[PDB]
Amino acid sequence: LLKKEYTGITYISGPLLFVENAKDLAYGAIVDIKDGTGRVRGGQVIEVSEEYAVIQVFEETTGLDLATTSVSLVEDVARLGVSKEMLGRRFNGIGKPIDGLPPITPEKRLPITGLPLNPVARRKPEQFIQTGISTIDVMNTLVRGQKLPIFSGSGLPANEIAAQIARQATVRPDLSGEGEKEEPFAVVFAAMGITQRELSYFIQEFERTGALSRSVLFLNKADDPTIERILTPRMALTVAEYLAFEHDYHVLVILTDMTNYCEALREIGAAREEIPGRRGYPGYMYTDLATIYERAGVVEGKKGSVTQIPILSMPDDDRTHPIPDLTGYITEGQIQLSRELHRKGIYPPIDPLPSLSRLMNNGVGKGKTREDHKQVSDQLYSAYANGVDIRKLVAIIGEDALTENDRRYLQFADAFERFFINQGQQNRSIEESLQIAWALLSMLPQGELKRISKDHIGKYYGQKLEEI
Amino acid sequence: TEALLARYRERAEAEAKAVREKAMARLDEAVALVLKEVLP
Amino acid sequence: MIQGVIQKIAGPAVIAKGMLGARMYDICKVGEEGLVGEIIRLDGDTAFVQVYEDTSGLKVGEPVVSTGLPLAVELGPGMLNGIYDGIQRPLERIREKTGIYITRGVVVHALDREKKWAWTPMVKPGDEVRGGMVLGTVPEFGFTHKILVPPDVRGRVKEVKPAGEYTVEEPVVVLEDGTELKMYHTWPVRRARPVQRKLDPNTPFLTGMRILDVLFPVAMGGTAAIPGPFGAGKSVTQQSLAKWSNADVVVYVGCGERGNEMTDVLVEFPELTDPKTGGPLMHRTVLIANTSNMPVAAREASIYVGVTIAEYFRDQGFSVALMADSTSRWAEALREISSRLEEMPAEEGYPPYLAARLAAFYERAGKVITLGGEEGAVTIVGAVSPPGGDMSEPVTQSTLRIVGAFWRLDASLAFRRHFPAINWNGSYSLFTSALDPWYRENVAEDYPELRDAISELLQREAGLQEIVQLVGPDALQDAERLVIEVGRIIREDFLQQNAYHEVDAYCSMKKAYGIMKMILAFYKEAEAAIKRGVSIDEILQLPVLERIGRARYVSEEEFPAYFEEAMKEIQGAFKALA
Amino acid sequence: ESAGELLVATARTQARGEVLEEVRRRVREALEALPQKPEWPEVVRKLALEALEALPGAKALVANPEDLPHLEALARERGVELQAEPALRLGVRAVGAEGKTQVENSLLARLDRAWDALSSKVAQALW
Repeated sequence: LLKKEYTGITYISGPLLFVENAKDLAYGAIVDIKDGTGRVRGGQVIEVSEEYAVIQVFEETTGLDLATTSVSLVEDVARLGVSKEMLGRRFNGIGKPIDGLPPITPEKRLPITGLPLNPVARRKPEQFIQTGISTIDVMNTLVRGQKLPIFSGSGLPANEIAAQIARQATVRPDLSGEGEKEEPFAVVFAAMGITQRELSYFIQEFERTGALSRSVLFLNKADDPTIERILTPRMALTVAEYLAFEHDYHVLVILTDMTNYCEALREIGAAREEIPGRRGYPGYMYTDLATIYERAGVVEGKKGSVTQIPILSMPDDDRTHPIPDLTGYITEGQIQLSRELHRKGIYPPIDPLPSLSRLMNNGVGKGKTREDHKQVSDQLYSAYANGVDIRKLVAIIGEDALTENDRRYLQFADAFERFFINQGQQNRSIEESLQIAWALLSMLPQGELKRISKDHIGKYYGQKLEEI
Repeated sequence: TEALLARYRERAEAEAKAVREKAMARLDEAVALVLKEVLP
Repeated sequence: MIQGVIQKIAGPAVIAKGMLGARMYDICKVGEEGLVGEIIRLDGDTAFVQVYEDTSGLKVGEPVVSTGLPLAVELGPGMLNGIYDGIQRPLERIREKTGIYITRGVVVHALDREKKWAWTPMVKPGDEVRGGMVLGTVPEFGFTHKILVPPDVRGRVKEVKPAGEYTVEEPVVVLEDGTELKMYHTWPVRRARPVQRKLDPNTPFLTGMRILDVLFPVAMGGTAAIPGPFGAGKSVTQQSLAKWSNADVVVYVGCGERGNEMTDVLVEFPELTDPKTGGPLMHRTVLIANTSNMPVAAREASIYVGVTIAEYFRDQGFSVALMADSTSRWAEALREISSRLEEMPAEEGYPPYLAARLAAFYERAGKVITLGGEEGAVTIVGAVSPPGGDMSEPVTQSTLRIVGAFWRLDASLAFRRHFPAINWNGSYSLFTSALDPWYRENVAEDYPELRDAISELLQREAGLQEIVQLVGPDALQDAERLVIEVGRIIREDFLQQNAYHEVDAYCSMKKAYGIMKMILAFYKEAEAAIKRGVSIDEILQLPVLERIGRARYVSEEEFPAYFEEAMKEIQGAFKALA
Repeated sequence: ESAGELLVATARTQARGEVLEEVRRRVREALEALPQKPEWPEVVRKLALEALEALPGAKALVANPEDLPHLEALARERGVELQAEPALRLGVRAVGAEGKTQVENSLLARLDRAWDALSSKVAQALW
C-alpha cells in the first residue's frame, strides 16, 4: 500500500528514459513519472537490468528533467478494472472516463494483455450472423466467434458498413432449430487515431439506434498520444472477454483504423532500434497483431462470444502492403471494398473476388440457413469470375464479337453489381438475398450451373428478376 | 412525446433519492471498513 | 547444478549472471516460477537465455537454475491421440489445471504416468541389445507400439519383466551394467536420430489430391514446400493431407498459426475414420500447437519436437507425414531472438544461419533402414508464408534449394474459387521419374503417357492464352480453339477438387487415371471431328461433356462402371455428329 | 425509446459517485484526525517499520518534528538517521543509501492506492 519513488533518472531521449537503481521494477510494470510541476504521466517498463531500467513514456517527454523527475511504481502488471457497469460509458483510450461520470467500481482487475486461449478449450464457431448485406451473408458469411476485417481505402465508406452491420446484426435462431428467443449484441468500440468527423458519425449512429446503452467506447483520437494507441485495443478486448466469458454476453468489437495501430507500433519499434521487417514495420508486427486478433472466438462450456470486425485502410490500395498482408494471415478472411464499385455509385461496395470468409462452411447448410446456400455462393463466384474475364475481353475486342453465352455472362456481371452488391441501407434477410441470387443465376442456361446439384436447380431455378 | 420524458425524469429523481437514502443507513460502517483496511 | 540470478530482462530473452559452467543449448529454469529456457550464448560469468514462456512480471535478481541437459522430448507410448505445446506439454492437462487460458509455468509429464500398458516381451535374458532394437510391444490404438532401445545404449539383458500391465516408468528390461530400460527414453530435439542407411524413394506419398498426386508427386520419404499468399488454401490443403494421406502416422505442427485450426482438427478428426486402419482418424495423429499468440520462442521448439517425434515413429517402422503449418513463423522467431542477441542480419532481418537451420530440418526426412533393420520413412511438407506472395524472399529461396517438390499456390486462382489453387505452370516435382515404375504396375501400364499428354495439353493452353487475351478466341483456328476448350475441361473437371464435398474430397489414382483417359479420348475424337468439318459449337454442346464434368463427384465404389459407360458414350456421341 | 432510461441510469450513477465521494471524505478526515488520537505514535512506528522493510538498503528516515519523539527509538535501533521535515503527515518515509530510492508510507497515499481495491467491498456493504 506504500509508494516507492525513484529519482535516479540518468537519460531521456525520445519516448524513453533510463532509471538507475530500479531493480525492483518488474519487466512490463506500469509507472508514474512525476515532473517538477507535479504533472504525472504514465509509462511502461520495457527493459530492466542491474544497471538501469528502460521506461517507455506513453506521451511526449516535454517538460521532464533529470533533477526534479521521479518515477513511482503503479502496478506489477498492466491491469484494468472492469465491471458490468462499463456498458453505456465512454473512455479515453487509457481507460479513464471522458463522459463526465464517476469512475467505475471494479468487480475485478484483469491484465490488459490477456492470456492465450487453450486450443482444447475452444469450440468451433458455427452460429451464423445475419448482417443484412447479401455480399456478406451469402458469399462471405460471418459467424459468431469470427474475426473478419474490412479492407478499406482512403476515402471509402468502411465506417458506414461497420455501423450498418452493428445495426442489422442478428442471429436467426429459427433456422438453426434451437427456437429460443435471441439476445442483442453488446458493442465494444475501440477507436485509434480517429478524426472528429468519423467519431461524430459513429456517435450519431449509435444514438439513433439506441445501442449506446449496451456498448462500451474507448476513444483514442488523432490528437491523443500515439503510444497510448497500443493500449486501446488491449483494454477493449479485455472488457469484451470479461463480458462474454464471465457474464455470457455476445460482444461485437469494432477496431477502427488498425493502420493507425501499426503506424504507432512502427514508431515505437524505430525508437527502440529493433530489427525491422518489410517496410520499416517491426519484425514482430505479426505476433503483436495476433495478440489482438486471437482474442476472439467461442469457448466450450460458455454461452457468450466475442466477434471482431477490424477496419484497416490499405495504404495506396495495396493488398501486398505489410499491414493488410499480415492481417490476412491472422484473420479469418476479409471483406475488401472496391474503389471502382464506389465510383460507380454502389453501396456497400464489397468486391466478392478479393473477399473471403474462412468459417462460412461451419455456419451454413442443413439445419443452418437452407441447404442450397453453399452451392449458390460457389456458382455466383464462378459466374462473376467468368463475367469479369469476359469484360476484360470486351474492353479489347469490342462487344459485338461476343458469343451469346459470353453476352449472357456480361449481363450477369452487370445485374449482379446493380442488384446484389448494391442495396443501399436496406436490411435483407438471408431468404431475400438467396432469392435475388437465384434470380440472377436464372439468367444463365440451366446447364452451365455446374456447381449446383440437380435437385437444387429444380427446386429454385426459374424465378425472374421481378423482385420488388 | 414529452410526457414519457417527464415521467422518466421523475423516475430518475426518485431513483437517485432512493439510492442516497439506502446509502445513508450504512455510511459509517463503510468508513470503518476503509479505515481498517487503510490503517496498518 | 549451476545456479545464478537474473541480470537483465528484454522480451523473450533473459541474461543470467553467475552461470560459469553452464553449457551451450542446455535447459535452464528462469525465475521463481521455473520458466523453461535454453542457453544460446555464454559470455564471462553470464549466460544468455531464450525463454519459451512469457516473461512479464519477472524481476532482476531472481534465481536461474541450469538442468545440465539439453532440450529433449519424452518418446514412448501415450503420444498418439494427443495435443502438445511447443515444448511437449499436454494441453488437455494444462486445461484441467489452469482453466481455459494457458498460464505459464505448469509442470506436467508429456506421457501419462498412471496409465497401464499391456507389455509383451520380445527379448530374453542373455540377449545382446544394440541401439534401436525392439525390446517388446504395447498396443496403443490399433497400432503395435514397439519399445525400442535408445540409440546410444548397448549391453546384455539381465532380466525381463513378464507379460502384464505396467506404467511407462516400470523397468521392463535390466542390462548387466545395471542400466534400466523403460517404456520411454528422452532424446535431444536438435540431434537427428541415427539410422542404418538412407534409401532411394521409390513409392508415392498418396495425398488424395489429383493435382499433387498426378502432376507434382512426392515420394514416400521426400520433401515438399507449399508456399502461398494468405487466402490461397494452405490450411485446407494441409488438413486434407492429414485426413486422406496414405501415411501410417501424421505429426501435424501448428507453428505460430491460428488456434481455430487446432480446435477444428481436435473437434473434427475424432469422428472421421482412418482410411486404412478403420479406426478414428485422431488415433493416428499427433498435434503440436504453438498458436500465433502463444510465446514466440516456442515456435522453434515446436518444429524440433515434431520432427523428433516423427523420427521416433519412423524408427518403429512407420511411414510418417510431417506437416509444418508455417516455417515462416519459425523464421520470424529466429529473427526476434537474433534481434535480442544484437546479431547482424542478412536479407530482410533474418539471421544468416536461417538456411542452415531449414536445411537441417528438411534433411531429417527420408526413407531409411532403421537401426532395428526395418524400413521407415518420414515425409515433410513445409508451408511458407511469403509476405505479399513474393517468392524471392529468404525463406522460400532457402527452402527451394532443398525440397524435391514445389507446390506453388496462386492468389489469382483462389480469387476465382479454383481450388486447390496450385499454379501448374510454376510448380515442379523431382520425384516423377523415380515413381514411374510404381505407377506402371499400380495404376496402369500407360499412366505416365497419359500424364505427359495432359501436361502437354496444359502447356499448349498456356501458350494460347496469351494470344487469346489480346486478339479474341474467334481469331484462332479450330484446332487451337479445341485446345482452349479441352484445357478448360482439364482445369474445371480434373484439376479442381472440392475439399468440402462428401466424395470429391478424396480421389484415388485409378479415378484420376480414368478422368484423364476420358478427357484425352474426347480430345482425340474431337480433333477427328474437326478434320471432318464438324463445327466447334456442335462439339461443345454435346451431352457427354456433362458426363465428364460430373465425374469427380462420383464415388469410388461405383466409379469404374460410370467410367466404362462414359467411355462408350464418347464414341457414341462423336459417331452421332458424323 | 431508451432516452429516459439513459436519464435514469446517469442519475443513479451520479448518486452513487457522490455517495462514494462522501465516504472518501469521511475516511480522509478520520485519517487526518489521527495525530490527536493517542495511537498516532504507534501507527507512525508501524508505518516506519513497514517503510524500512520496503527498503533493504535503507539509510535514513524522514518525519515531521512532532513524530520524532516517537520514531527516535526505532531509528536508533534500526541504524538509520532521522530528519525533521514538514513533509507529508500521517506517515514516515525511508531514504536509500545512494539517495536515489525512497519509500513513503503516508496514510493519505495509502488511501489513494487502496480506494480502488476497497470500492467493491464498500459498494457491496452499502447496497
